[PDB]
Amino acid sequence: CGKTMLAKAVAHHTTAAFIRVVGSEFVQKYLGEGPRMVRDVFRLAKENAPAIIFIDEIDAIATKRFDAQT
Amino acid sequence: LKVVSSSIVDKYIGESARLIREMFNYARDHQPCIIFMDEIDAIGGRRFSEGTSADREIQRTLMELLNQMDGFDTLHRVKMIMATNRPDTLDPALLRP
Amino acid sequence: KGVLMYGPPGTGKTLLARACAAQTKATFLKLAGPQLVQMFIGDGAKLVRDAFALAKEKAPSIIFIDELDAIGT
Amino acid sequence: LNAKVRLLREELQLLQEQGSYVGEVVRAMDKKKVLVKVHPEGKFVVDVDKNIDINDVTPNCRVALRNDSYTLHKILPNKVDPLVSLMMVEKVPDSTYEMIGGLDKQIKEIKEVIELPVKHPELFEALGIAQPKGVLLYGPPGTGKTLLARAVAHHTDCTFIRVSGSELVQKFIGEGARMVRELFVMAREHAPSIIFMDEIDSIGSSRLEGGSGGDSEVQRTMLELLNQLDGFEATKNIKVIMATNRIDILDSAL
Amino acid sequence: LQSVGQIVGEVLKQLTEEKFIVKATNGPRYVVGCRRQLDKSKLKPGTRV
Amino acid sequence: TQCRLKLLKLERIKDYLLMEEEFIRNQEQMKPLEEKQEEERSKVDDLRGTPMSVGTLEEIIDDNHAIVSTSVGSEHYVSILSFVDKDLLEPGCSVLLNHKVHAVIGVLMDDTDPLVTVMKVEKAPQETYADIGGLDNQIQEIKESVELPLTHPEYYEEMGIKPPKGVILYGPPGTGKTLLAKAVANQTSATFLRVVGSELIQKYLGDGPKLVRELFRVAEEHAPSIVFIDEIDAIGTKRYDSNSGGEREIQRTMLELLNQLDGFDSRGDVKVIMATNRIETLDPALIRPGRIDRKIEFPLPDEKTKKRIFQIHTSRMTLADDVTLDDLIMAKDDLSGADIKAICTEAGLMALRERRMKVTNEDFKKSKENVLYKKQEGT
Amino acid sequence: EFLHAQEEVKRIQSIPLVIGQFLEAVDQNTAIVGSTTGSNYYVRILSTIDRELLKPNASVALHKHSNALV
Amino acid sequence: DDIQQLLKKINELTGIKESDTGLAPPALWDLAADKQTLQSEQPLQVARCTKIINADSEDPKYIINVKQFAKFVVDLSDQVAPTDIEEGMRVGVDRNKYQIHIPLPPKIDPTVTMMQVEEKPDVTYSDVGGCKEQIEKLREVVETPLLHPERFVNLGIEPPKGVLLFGPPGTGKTLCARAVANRTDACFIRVIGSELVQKYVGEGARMVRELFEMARTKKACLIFFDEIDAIGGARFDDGAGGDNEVQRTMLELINQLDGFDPRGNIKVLMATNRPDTLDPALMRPGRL
Ligand SMILES: Nc1ncnc2c1ncn2[C@@H]1O[C@H](COP(=O)(O)OP(=O)(O)OP(=O)(O)O)[C@@H](O)[C@H]1O
Ligand SMILES: Nc1ncnc2c1ncn2[C@@H]1O[C@H](COP(=O)(O)OP(=O)(O)OP(=O)(O)O)[C@@H](O)[C@H]1O
Ligand SMILES: Nc1ncnc2c1ncn2[C@@H]1O[C@H](COP(=O)(O)OP(=O)(O)OP(=O)(O)O)[C@@H](O)[C@H]1O
Ligand SMILES: Nc1ncnc2c1ncn2[C@@H]1O[C@H](COP(=O)(O)OP(=O)(O)OP(=O)(O)O)[C@@H](O)[C@H]1O
Ligand SMILES: Nc1ncnc2c1ncn2[C@@H]1O[C@H](COP(=O)(O)OP(=O)(O)O)[C@@H](O)[C@H]1O
Ligand SMILES: [Mg+2]
Ligand SMILES: [Mg+2]
Ligand SMILES: [Mg+2]
Ligand SMILES: [Mg+2]
Repeated sequence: CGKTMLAKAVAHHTTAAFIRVVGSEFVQKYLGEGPRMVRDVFRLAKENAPAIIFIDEIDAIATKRFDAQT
Repeated sequence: LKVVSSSIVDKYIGESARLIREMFNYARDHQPCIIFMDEIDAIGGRRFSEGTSADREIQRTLMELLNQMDGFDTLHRVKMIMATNRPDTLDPALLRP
Repeated sequence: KGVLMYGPPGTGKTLLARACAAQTKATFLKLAGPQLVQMFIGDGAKLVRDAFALAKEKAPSIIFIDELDAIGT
Repeated sequence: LNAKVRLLREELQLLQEQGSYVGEVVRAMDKKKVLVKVHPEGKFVVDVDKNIDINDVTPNCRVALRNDSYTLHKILPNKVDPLVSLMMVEKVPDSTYEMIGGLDKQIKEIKEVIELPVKHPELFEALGIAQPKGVLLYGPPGTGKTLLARAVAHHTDCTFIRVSGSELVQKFIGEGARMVRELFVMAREHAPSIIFMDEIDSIGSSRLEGGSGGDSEVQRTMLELLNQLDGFEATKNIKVIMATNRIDILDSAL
Repeated sequence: LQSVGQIVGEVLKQLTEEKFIVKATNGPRYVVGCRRQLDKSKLKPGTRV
Repeated sequence: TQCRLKLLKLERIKDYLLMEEEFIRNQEQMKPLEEKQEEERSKVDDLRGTPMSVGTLEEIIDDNHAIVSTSVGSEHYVSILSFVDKDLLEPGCSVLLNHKVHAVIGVLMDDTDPLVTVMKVEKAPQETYADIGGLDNQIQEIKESVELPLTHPEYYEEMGIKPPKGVILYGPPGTGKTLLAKAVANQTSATFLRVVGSELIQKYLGDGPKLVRELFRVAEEHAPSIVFIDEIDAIGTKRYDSNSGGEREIQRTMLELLNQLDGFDSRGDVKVIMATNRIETLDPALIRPGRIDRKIEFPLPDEKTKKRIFQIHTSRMTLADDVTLDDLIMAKDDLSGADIKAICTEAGLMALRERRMKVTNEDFKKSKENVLYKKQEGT
Repeated sequence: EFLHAQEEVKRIQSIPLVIGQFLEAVDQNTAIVGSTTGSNYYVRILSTIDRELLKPNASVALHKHSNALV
Repeated sequence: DDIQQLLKKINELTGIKESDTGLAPPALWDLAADKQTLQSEQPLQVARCTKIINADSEDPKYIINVKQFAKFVVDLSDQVAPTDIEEGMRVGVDRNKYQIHIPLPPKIDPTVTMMQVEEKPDVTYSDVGGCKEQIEKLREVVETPLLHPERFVNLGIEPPKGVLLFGPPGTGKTLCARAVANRTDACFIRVIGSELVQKYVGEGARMVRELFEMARTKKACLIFFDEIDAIGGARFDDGAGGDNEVQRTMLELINQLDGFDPRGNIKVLMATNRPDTLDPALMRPGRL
């Protein structure tokens, strides 16, 4: 419909910091490095206020199910 | 690039997203470029919203692929030809005009 | 490229590949259908690719897959 | 001045020990040995330094740990309890009786059912009636069924546990299958407590099918388990509240 | 047999004029120094070293 | 009598033992025997070393060597050291390896189960039989199936007949199945496990049989035990979506229960008590004679029985004088001892809205009219 | 010589350092950090450091093999 | 009081508690453990061979795949003849110089399967009635070929392998097997139908696979699949992969009693009560 359409516009006129992250960049190979990757993107947004953070897809991040054994 | 979709799927704690992310990097530099993907059905399932870890694990690499086609970082001289024998199973957002 | 053998059970499908792989002497690669289903993503894909690559190193080879019902529809 | 500068010249040598691992005490042995779980690794049974009593060690508190011999160097300051934390991952934002208004009649009734049996248990033992546990609210979504429940627990002064089953809580609590009484293990430690449901179908009639009773497990057990749960029946501090939209649907067993 | 190997990482972000912040192959990030025979303009957040 | 004629010889056995130990300590190193033993035990904490790494015993090699898995999962063919009870070395057991040498110093710890804290109960259920009113047949076969064989195991042996193995309590809801369960948990002082029939369905496939396996194992470790299964219907009627494979996975869960309830594996001294109110929906093979032996049924109470129940909950109360117990009983009909206690409880509560202690004949009218709409509404 | 000691400290800040993440104070010079090696640590803090740039969730440097927050 | 003095002094001159042993013999064990520290090859870090580069060459090489999951080219043993260690074989190596030393004890994989082995129950063949063909059929095919294998090879036949027991519940399908279980005096490995239903895709099939790997080594076993209906199914397609998991485990069981695999000499009991459900390819002679 124009989700990524409209945020793409809002990222031209925003006249502020605009930190764009891909949904899956948050995962990665090295263990524990996910949490440290998150903390970073907020401590960077914090310093550079005013800022928009825009995650393109939250389907790998906040899913409803979790297998505790894997 | 001739890419059988069953080969870019491996088991290393979210490594299978790298090849898609990578396979695209490679294309941007050497552009012009064609990426062909044979039997896209391997990593282009539906969604599920109930499956096991194996399934939530391919659902990432797909979601990844789907953002390297139309996120912000628009593609320029890159062409991609998918091929399948069952396009009823493909995620509607991968078949989206 | 390859022949299928289908029919009722016990009619002698598995008996013909036994006899085939012992009378020809070529490189005959024994593989059963449920040995390819692994719990770790893609590992079952890797074993198939390895099988065919090990058949090219030893060529001319014969890969007899038993129980194609472990990879349904 | 001499003392100060003496410290700073000596410091450069103090900064050479390889540091210290922070594990957490799992549980103590008797031989002045403690079972400690080193964060990124496995577990180690270890000696304790003499200066820290074996009585200050307590299962679940955090401990330093020497970078070589692994003795209990010093007890760290930060105890870690999940029910204290988990509840902050549900963000159910507690309010006051000043916020729920236009109910009144309802407010006064739950006070006779939850406030009195917690505060004055002597009134039911004196009257000669058993304390009530199950309390079912119900009305169209967004009429303050949760808003009141949050409050009642705030003035009574009990821990408030939103139960939802989400796997996110099961990292804080334990293992799915056995996880029922496993909740009562955390309620009992912080008793008095009000375990709280949220019977779905506050969004549709697809929550009343395809599965056939999805959140009516969190109470056909909790409640069946809450007549004969350990020796807590003597002092009954653990109530339970569920809230639907339609009172006709409940499973007849409820 | 006299050569050795060098660890491949990336330049995450230049810090001062001489200290960089590079990430290893796995994770262990470092504040590191650098050969003064390198064009400090090519090192920039993103490149491999 | 004879028992001290036995003592007079037991002591001599010990006095002799004292001769040997008292002389061989001083022959050892002119010191007490526990002081030489303590020289050794401190020296064993030199061997043992500190720290002690927990691990997993994967397999034993007869040669007093064993392949263990440290935290990392790396396996090591180590040696089984001094001061180890090799009879505490089963697979899956936690062992104490040397942090440095990696050799099993032993399983010197009481490895815990968090499933027994759920299944077992350290109860004191107030309700004893004598608080179960007027259901008296029910109160007994049970005693002949559970409590009596533990009190008087000489009757069954003298007759020459095995005691009956398991019971099913079944009837209309409310009649007193779980109340009988409370009664017998109280008394027998066997370890009393309790699992609701619903808890035998959980999200992930396959766990059904696994939870069922580990429930009996717990009850076997603690024999003599009682394993009550409250509402075994819920396994086979209500479902929850969470489970995969649907009804087929429900079956394999049941087939596991069904085996480890009879099966092949030579168990013993674990009574079983299955409550239910839908008995007609149970796989017969589950309740096959020789799997469960006695099917007590709980009919709705009579009229004179229904009066002993309504007379038992009111006993802790103070009723006003205008209360006629016999008018409120007959007023309604087809009451379960759950409905009776529900009318008593409500009315007593109406007295607590007024700040009194006399349940009046009108408190019971309001109550009886709020449990009847309760039974009439929400049906 | 107070100045000398401040010039003499420096050596501990010798490159190369291991970036880690500060977690919380303990005493008036000891804190809990977490290397990007995965582990946690309870280390001395180097005297003479802006004591309260330290808190939020700030990036810090630890001294390779001793882990001192320098 | 005096028997209590007995226990008092017993403890005063032995003393045990939450201590790992009885402490009576292990005091000398201690002095053998000081020889276990000198045992420097120990600890030995365990790995598995995967590929022998050279064998006829003067210098055999191997490719060890250890548990840190990095792979090494290594030397041969420092004494053990290089004929003993083939590829696949699990083998222990030294941790300093990854030198292969001690061949194993392979197929660790058996962890759950370990526990299926049996320790003789308490029922005998007299405690069973209806001793017609019923029990004389079964002895004939499962007990007699293991006690007197000379009379089947002199005639020149080969007795039949598997035996299916089926009947209404409570008619002695298990009893008649509790029976043969002890009197047979040959390795007895019963699996409970439901314990082969696992959580992860094709873990069930692994279970079966490991089960026969273990039974082929131990020369002459019984396997007694009790109450197979789980993993006893019958192939069928409909909808979304119904029982596709369990079904595939069965194909593995089928496949290992009839594939190419000659197989050692292991008999197999299967006691259902619902034979109507078993897959035809599981039921026909030459497997049952
Ligand atoms: N209102 C509109 N006006 C003009 N063009 C539109 C409009 N909506 C969508 N488009 C066009 O259609 C495309 C689809 O929109 P967009 O790419 O933002 O999809 P999206 O909603 O981000 O999809 P996804 O769900 O895959 O993230 C745009 O790239 C743009 O070309
Ligand atoms: N045509 C035949 N001639 C001689 N013997 C036969 C013949 N067919 C079957 N047999 C005998 O029957 C046995 C079983 O046949 P076989 O194992 O080949 O069945 P299959 O069709 O491979 O099994 P499935 O359909 O169950 O995978 C053989 O071991 C063989 O001794
Ligand atoms: N025959 C009875 N005599 C005395 N009290 C009774 C009787 N029947 C029921 N009660 C009272 O009702 C309460 C609940 O009854 P109980 O738990 O026995 O119901 P149930 O038959 O187990 O119901 P369900 O089918 O839901 O399990 C008991 O705690 C008890 O006080
Ligand atoms: N022929 C028999 N002789 C003596 N006892 C028998 C006989 N048949 C059955 N029984 C009795 O039945 C009891 C249970 O039988 P068993 O469990 O072996 O039946 P089953 O076929 O295994 O049933 P299920 O399908 O429920 O496992 C035995 O303990 C035994 O006492
Ligand atoms: N009686 C009330 N007084 C004040 N706010 C109310 C009232 N009823 C509803 N609300 C508002 O609506 C929100 C949702 O109501 P609530 O009952 O908590 O949700 P639910 O639909 O789950 O019952 C409340 O958090 C509150 O902001
Ligand atoms: Mg988009
Ligand atoms: Mg065949
Ligand atoms: Mg009940
Ligand atoms: Mg049986």
